[PDB]
Amino acid sequence: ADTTPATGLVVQQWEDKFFQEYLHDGGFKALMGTDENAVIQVKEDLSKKAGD
Amino acid sequence: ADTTPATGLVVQQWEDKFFQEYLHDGGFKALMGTDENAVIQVKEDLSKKAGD
Repeated sequence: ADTTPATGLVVQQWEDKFFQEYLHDGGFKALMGTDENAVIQVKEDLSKKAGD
Repeated sequence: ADTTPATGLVVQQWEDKFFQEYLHDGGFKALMGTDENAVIQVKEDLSKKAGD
């Protein structure tokens, strides 16, 4: 006859890498700016001063 | 009154070249890759480890 490995001795391998879901970022980052006519206004004044 | 070669003395020639049947591969080889954005993902971990 022919020698075969036991059913419980069949090795399964696992990968250390993983996939990530695809997420749409909206594209708003292109509209952010500190200029007066920016579609989205960025006010970073509270990063140096105090207040909520 | 006309000289003709014998029936067994008529030479036939053979060619060592042969035609090959045309087959369409489907273009799947170009889409194969190992990067994240590859349409077909190639895994080669089992080539070095043990497992089915």
